[PDB]
Amino acid sequence: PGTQMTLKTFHFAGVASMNITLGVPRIKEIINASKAISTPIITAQLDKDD
Amino acid sequence: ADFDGDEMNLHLPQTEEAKAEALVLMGTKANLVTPRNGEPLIAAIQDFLT
Amino acid sequence: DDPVVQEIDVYLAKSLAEKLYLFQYPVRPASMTYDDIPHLSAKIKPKQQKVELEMAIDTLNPNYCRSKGEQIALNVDGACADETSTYSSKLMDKQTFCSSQTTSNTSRYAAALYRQGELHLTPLHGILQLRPSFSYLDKADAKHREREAANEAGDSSQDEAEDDVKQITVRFSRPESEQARQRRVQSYEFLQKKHAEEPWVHLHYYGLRDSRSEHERQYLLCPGSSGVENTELVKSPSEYLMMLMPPSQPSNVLSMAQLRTLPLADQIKILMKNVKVMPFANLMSLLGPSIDSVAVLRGIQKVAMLVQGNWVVKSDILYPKDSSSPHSGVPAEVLCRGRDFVMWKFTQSRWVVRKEVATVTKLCAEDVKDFLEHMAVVRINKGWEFILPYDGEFIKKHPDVVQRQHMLWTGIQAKLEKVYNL
Amino acid sequence: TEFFFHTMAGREGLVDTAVKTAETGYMQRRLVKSLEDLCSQYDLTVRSST
Amino acid sequence: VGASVTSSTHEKKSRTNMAVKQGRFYLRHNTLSEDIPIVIIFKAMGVESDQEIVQMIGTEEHVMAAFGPSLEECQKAQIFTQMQALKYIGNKVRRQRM
Amino acid sequence: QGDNKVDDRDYYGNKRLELAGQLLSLLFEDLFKKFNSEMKKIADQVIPKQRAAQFDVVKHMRQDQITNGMVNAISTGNWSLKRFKMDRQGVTQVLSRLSYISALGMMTRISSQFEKTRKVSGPRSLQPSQWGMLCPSDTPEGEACGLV
RNA sequence: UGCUCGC
DNA sequence: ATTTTAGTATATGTGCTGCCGTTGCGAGCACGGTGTTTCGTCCTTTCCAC
DNA sequence: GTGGAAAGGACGAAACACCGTGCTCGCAACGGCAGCACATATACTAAAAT
Ligand SMILES: Nc1nc2c(ncn2[C@@H]2O[C@H](COP(=O)(O)OP(=O)(O)OP(=O)(O)O)[C@@H](O)[C@H]2O)c(=O)[nH]1
Ligand SMILES: Nc1ncnc2c1ncn2[C@@H]1O[C@H](COP(=O)(O)OP(=O)(O)OP(=O)(O)O)C[C@H]1O
Ligand SMILES: [Mg+2]
Repeated sequence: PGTQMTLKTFHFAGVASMNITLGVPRIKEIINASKAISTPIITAQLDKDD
Repeated sequence: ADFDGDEMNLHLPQTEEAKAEALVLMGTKANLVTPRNGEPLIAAIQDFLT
Repeated sequence: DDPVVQEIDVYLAKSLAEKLYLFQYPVRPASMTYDDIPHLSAKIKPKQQKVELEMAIDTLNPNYCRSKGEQIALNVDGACADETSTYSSKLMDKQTFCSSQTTSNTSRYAAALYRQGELHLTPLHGILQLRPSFSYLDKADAKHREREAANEAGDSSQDEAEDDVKQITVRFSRPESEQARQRRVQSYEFLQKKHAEEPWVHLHYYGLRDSRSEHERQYLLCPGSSGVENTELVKSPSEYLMMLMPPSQPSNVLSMAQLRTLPLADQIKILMKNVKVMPFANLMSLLGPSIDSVAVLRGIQKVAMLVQGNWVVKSDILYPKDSSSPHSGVPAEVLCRGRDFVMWKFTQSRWVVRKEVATVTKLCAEDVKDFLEHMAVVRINKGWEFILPYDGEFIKKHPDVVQRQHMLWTGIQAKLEKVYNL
Repeated sequence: TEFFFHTMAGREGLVDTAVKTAETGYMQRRLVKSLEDLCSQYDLTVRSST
Repeated sequence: VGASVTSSTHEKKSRTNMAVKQGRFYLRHNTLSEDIPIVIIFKAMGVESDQEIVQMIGTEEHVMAAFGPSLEECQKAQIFTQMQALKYIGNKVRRQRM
Repeated sequence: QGDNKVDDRDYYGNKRLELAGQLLSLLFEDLFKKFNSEMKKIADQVIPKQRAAQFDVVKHMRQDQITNGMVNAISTGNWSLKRFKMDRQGVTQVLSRLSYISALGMMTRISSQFEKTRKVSGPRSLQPSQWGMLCPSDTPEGEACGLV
């Protein structure tokens, strides 16, 4: 799938911002298990989400 | 492959055990599906679907 | 947009041509001036202009730190030496401004004094930029070095008489290589020493508030009448443009301007070689109306022939004696004979058959095609037609030339009937 | 202008694929060199070479 | 965001760079042991007044605000004349192997 | 340092094209300087100690130096100029005689300074500056895509 | 060793 | 004798100059191979005299 | 047409080290995980004043 992956763009995951590394660079950063990665994302849930 | 000048290799085993292992494990009829997700790769193609 | 108002006259003055200098302070705004600052002296050199102003600054003003003044004065000079002191008192009292030369030549710069209805211009002998020089710190560092040497010598209270007799260390005046000699000449120390070789000249300062300023200010003007026709400054715009912009020093290689720079005969020859088909009026328009028609006619009669009122370049002009056919390699004489036969067929009839010419001249298809394309176009169901229409005006205007070309074509026809057995 | 923009897009795709080939080749080499030791034993437990 | 200039004549080609690694501009060249502040080089090249240097850099408020740290670092040292700056530069000069 | 108006290297307005003329000029200058240095060395070695028979350069002007230098630099294609410290390779290439179009297109080729060994993907893009100057579509498909 | 190619 | 300051002592924590990688397989071709700088032995060829 | 002696040109050959002289450049191709130097911060401990 790495060869099958096209390394596309514009995939902001619905927020139209916050450029995140996805694709072969993302898989490489995951498999390398580096302590510091590029563009770290943390999803936090709220007690009062409304 | 796309039949636009691709060169492919063809090897001949020199052992009965190797020949049997190739025919059994790497048989075309026994590898109709990829181990990635089980989807069949050997199927109809252009001029066969149409 | 006419010059409605302000027709100001411009006068020139040579009284202060060699005595006018421009001093600009890049670090001092125009608001604050040095009119109230009492100056003390000005060092200057006639050659290699570099003026150093030495002025005095007040001390009792609240904008001066007397403690730091005493400190810097003790640093730059000695305790009570006063033999060569940058300051007379124990405080920083004198300030040095050093000049840097902007450009070597200042002939294109001029000072303009404006009076009611007139503007007087005066050339500038030199322009220098005055900046506050930091030279007392260098002497302070030198004095600190000599004080360090004194402290080194004073390590012991009583110093024995040193037997440091100067052994004769006279070095060889080695013959210096030309590269090393050029390096020494181009060195900064050599240039600075050469500049220092010129003796200094001391000058007093006269401020703007002094009466001498207003006295000598009148020298920028010149005695002369209001309206005087200048003897010089009378060159035409073309001459001025030539002055301020001095010069550095296929067969269609030569351009139109390079053509017009050539004699008329060469112009006609090159034009007939390039176009090979053109009327007389077009040639007169291209060469120019300033050229007489008789000269152009005599020139074209030597390199062209008359076909149906038009002019076609001669065969030998296109094909020199040493040339050959680029397609078949046949000698140029056969090409000239074939082209003469084609032109004769065109003079006899406006329509020419390619197959007949190929059969008579015994030439290949490509040579006949090249001969026809130079003077004909393909008309369907009619063969080859002459590219230009019948020009009867030139024929009516010059009957003698028509008769000359007719007898020349008669001779050419006789030669062609003798050769090709027509 | 449209042809020039289309050629720009095509060259961008070409260079993207050119980089992707080598990047995924190196990634595949690393992944296979790391994962080639594992094997499924007869006791239904996946064990390494050691 | 730094700058680089590859000055190439018929004889020598030298690429000199300028960096802002610590809010101040340092000039880096292959002939210098350590990059030196740009204000020291300004003082070494004839112009010694800091006001003239600031005027040459620019008169915009943000320009002065950005160039302030360089002036402060220059004033931290005792480099105020051309001779001192030239000596400081020469201290950062290494001989081309004897 | 404020608005990110960073200049781009791929802008061809800042690019320069060296033909065979400038390269041959630099090579001939280097070879002539080497020949002059060799002649000066031969003079320094021969004149002061040989004999009353006066030394002349004509007996030592080797004619194979410049010829061999030019031949090797043109054939092998590697240019090593110590006076300029330029070490280039692949300057000359064998003319392809596959067809007339092949040679005609190879005659107007242009190589990049990047000298492809890695995936730069920064000059390989088709910049709008190539309008009217370079062909946008003509490029070798493969590892040399965008740099030739 | 270099380089042009073939996917 | 006890609380405050000086030192030292190691550990830790942020750099900055090192070493290591950079798809695959295929097919052609051109060039150059370590040499060269000066010393000497050998062989040959041709300045005048016969 | 000939010859005894002379020079010089070419091909082995040995001392030294790929560059005539001793100089001399640019550029990093881009990350990225080890690090080792420094540096230096802080606290622990013990000597000194009250
Ligand atoms: N310049 C150059 N170097 C070459 C050439 N062939 C080989 N090399 C060098 O030799 C190395 C590879 O050697 P091979 O090609 O295996 O030599 P080979 O083909 O075994 O040699 P043979 O046994 O004579 O066929 C490379 O690192 C090159 O630097 C050539 O034709 N030119
Ligand atoms: N560098 C390479 N590495 C691996 N495989 C390659 C390489 N170059 C070519 N190939 C082979 O050629 C194939 C590439 O073809 P592909 O890119 O899918 O079509 P294409 O060349 O874009 O054709 P179109 O331009 O779409 O008509 C796939 C691969 O097996
Ligand atoms: Mg294919």
